Amino acid sequence: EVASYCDRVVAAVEKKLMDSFSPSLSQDKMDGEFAHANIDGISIRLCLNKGICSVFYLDGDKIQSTQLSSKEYNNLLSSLPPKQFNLGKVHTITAPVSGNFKTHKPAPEVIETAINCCTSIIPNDDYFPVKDTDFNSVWHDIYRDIRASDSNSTKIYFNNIEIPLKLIADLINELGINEFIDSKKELQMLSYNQLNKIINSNFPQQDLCFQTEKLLFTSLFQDPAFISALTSAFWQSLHITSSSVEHIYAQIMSENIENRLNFMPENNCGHIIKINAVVPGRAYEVSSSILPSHITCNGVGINKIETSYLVHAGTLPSSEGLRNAIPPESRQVSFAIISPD
Repeated sequence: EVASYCDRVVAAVEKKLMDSFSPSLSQDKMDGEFAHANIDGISIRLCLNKGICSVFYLDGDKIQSTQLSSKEYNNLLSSLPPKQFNLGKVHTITAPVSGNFKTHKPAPEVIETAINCCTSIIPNDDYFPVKDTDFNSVWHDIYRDIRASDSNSTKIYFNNIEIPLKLIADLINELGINEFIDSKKELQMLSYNQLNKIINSNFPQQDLCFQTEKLLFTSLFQDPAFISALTSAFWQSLHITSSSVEHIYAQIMSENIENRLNFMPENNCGHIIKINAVVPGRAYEVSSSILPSHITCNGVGINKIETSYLVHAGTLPSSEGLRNAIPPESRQVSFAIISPD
């Protein structure tokens, strides 16, 4: 009753509805189930079976419906939430805008659909052991990325609260990450004094809402686990975790070259990091989507590569603690292509 075909809305084009949809994990799943949504006794299952996508309304509660979709399935994929699903191939999502082989950069409605679209998981199997070199670049990586940050190409969230860019810049400075810093060094933490001072100059205001945000941030920025989680999302090769992935990545980088060459002969694009605390001090689930520029054939699009992991409660901020706490074996990687029109 609640959403009888209110989903048939989505499958043929306010969407707070979509985020009920989660990656269907458990073994109670249906066959080919890749997502599910629990809503008003209703439970919607999304299935895939050899390239074809079934929906299971299947629930007034003893009631079951089911259709099969064609390129209404393409519509479905775009209305999906920014989560890592078990689709088959790496999928391609078209932003609303005709392509342009002139422009230096990605259409901003391409940048938008890249941020808000879902990614398909790339099943690792051949997990890489941990090299002694893992995460060495990390400090430097954050330093560079943040300095060239664009407040709308790169955004950082904690439990869905947006931490201001220019506040995390002030953070890393106070922690010691400059050009002059040793890739190896474990990071001295900060004092209540030290960081209380920076959350105040980045919320110069004294609104009542900020006042609570500031309590969290004040006490988050003192957790080692947390600055570990935060800095790691920036390591340049975070997503290179298996041959299976390396295969997809390479296929893509190549397809990017061959396109730039057949369409526009003669970059940077940043990070969307989402960090949530969770039940093991306290442990953090992190997600670091990166948005490299990727030439599609309708013009200049982007390749979203999202990689997520668990920074466990202990974890201390060094290239050492990081590479051990976040072994390749434990990162999960998914791709999307976002192309203009």
